[PDB]
Amino acid sequence: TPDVFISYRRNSGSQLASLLKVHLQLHGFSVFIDVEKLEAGKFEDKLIQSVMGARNFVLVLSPGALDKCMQDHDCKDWVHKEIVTALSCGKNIVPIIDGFEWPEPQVLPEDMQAVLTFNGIKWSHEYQEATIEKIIRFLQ
Ligand SMILES: Nc1ncnc2c1ncn2[C@@H]1O[C@H](COP(=O)(O)OP(=O)(O)OC[C@H]2O[C@@H]([n+]3ccc4c(I)cccc4c3)[C@H](O)[C@@H]2O)[C@@H](O)[C@H]1O
Repeated sequence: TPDVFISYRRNSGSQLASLLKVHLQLHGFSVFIDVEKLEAGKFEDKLIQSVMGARNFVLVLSPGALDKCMQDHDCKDWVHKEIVTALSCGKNIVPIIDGFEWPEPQVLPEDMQAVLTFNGIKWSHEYQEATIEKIIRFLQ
């Protein structure tokens, strides 16, 4: 079962999410990203189970990636759902910052405000190898 779950906003972070997957697999990690490992069945159950199964939760914070979480108090947004699962389960959450603006916590639903308290890694286009090396040091 995967060591690492990658959560991302499809319309803005898909390329970086894919790049992270490639690098982490090259360094020996088993990685869940939906387009490679989400298979048949009711995707709500399968996605939550896949977050639960992975020790590490890598969150791709592209610009505006949490915008659709705002006021989503019924937890219908999928990045919101994945984050709440990771927080509840006490996962090793590793945010990756790629143009993300740090919001005031009160714009987010209470059940995910804690995601902002985890130390995030800045994605450097100029120093990608060093960024990847730092991500690997953060993983368990
Ligand atoms: N039965 C169906 N089969 C195939 N495609 C269906 C569908 N029903 C609806 N769509 C299509 O999917 C789109 C909504 O997905 P997107 O808007 O792009 O997602 P987001 O960027 O918000 O979230 C991305 C984050 O949530 C996770 N994720 C993974 C899989 C998901 C699936 I599968 C459906 C919906 C959300 C998902 C979210 C993923 O692991 C990542 O971390 C709609 O427009 C439909 O065209």
